[PDB]
Amino acid sequence: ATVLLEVPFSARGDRIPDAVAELRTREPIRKVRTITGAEAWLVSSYALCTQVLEDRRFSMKETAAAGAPRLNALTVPPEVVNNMGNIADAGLRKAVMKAITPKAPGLEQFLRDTANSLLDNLITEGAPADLRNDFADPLATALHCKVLGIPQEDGPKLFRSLSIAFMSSADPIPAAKINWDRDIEYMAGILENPNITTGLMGELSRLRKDPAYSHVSDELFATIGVTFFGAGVISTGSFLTTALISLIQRPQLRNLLHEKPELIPAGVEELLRINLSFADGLPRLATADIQVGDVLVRKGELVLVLLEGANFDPEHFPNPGSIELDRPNPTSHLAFGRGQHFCPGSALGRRHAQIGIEALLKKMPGVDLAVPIDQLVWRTRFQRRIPERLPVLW
Ligand code: HEM
Ligand SMILES: O=C1N[C@@H](Cc2ccc(O)c(I)c2)C(=O)N[C@H]1Cc1ccc(O)cc1
Repeated sequence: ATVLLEVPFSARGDRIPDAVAELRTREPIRKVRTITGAEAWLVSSYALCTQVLEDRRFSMKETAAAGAPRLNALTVPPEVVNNMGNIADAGLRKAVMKAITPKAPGLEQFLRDTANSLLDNLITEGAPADLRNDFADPLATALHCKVLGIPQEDGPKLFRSLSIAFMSSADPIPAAKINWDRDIEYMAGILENPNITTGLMGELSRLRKDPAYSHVSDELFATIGVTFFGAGVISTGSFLTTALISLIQRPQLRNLLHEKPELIPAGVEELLRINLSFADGLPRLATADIQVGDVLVRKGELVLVLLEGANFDPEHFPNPGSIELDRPNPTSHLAFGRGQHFCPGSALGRRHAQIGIEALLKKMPGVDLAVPIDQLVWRTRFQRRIPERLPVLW
């Protein structure tokens, strides 16, 4: 006798399990068991993943309802699952989105300068270097302090909340609440700090004192800072880290992008397509009975949208495991989601990776892993797939 198929399948972020392709072919929507013991529908084809993400009756907000089948325990207050809705309802969506584009004057130069400084320090210290803890994550942290308008020196403490905040746990996590409450208090103080006049927090601080926002809660303003720092830093740092592995594993591509840096945007788009950074399918709760392929999903059931199911689907991306810079549908992947909850930071995430890769290839054109790839330690029970250390030489 066999147990119901368990998710997630593998915490390894350097390769897709052969099992995903078999599953997509045989059962592109299939029942699975999550780490909480809940049942869920796992969707793994491009067509069905898109259908779910574009139908708001598959609700993000409702996943936080008491008594719902859960993918994992909440690590934030339940109302924060509706963060973007709360921002929109407060009239802040346009301002928040404008503050997190890569377009502010000086931002791209700051990114380049930071990347080059991190890499110079690694070169001075000598190989081996850890490209996650000493390059990709500090680059993400520094970027997000700049985008938020907060002091660079405050970045590391906020960053250290994230190894817990983005856990994928069967049970509530006491440390997540301690760190959340502290980080909210920090952002509330930022909003009261007259020196904070730039970036997202500088803009929110002004809007907070504008009559058109006088009934928006101080809690929401602080929440925007905590959430955009956390989501952005974990997502950009984790994506860049695993993208560097995929690049290092492809010397011909590394060399092509080093020789022709104008191809880096196309390369990053393919690295996004093949990225395994999200450790679990994206969760949604059905708010009606909805046909998805051969399954009638019932109201109240949990649906998990497997991004790599869509992104490696050969019916949409032929030769899906290959990085090809000339595809006709290159941004049509689901790395940033799709529909109501499409990533509001997509342009910034692209530029973070493009600048980080450009700087790395210029400074370390001979970059290579310093350990066999199987020696990387993949973090478990986390909402991203990342190697604990990424040891390289050059
Ligand atoms: C390459 C880096 C990134 C990747 C791969 C990525 C991926 C994603 C994905 C897949 C979603 C959709 C989640 C869902 O539908 O359930 C999402 C949402 C989100 N992302 Fe990004 N993201 C990245 C960068 C960023 C950055 C730089 C920020 C902010 C500075 C950010 C903030 C958010 C927020 C706040 C949401 C939630 C939107 C919502 O609930 O409606 N992300 N991201
Ligand atoms: O904006 C938010 N929208 C939703 C949806 C969401 C869930 C998980 C993700 O990875 C992403 I991207 C988005 C949420 O539930 N929360 C935030 C992100 C956040 C920020 C700080 C935290 O500590 C935890 C989660």
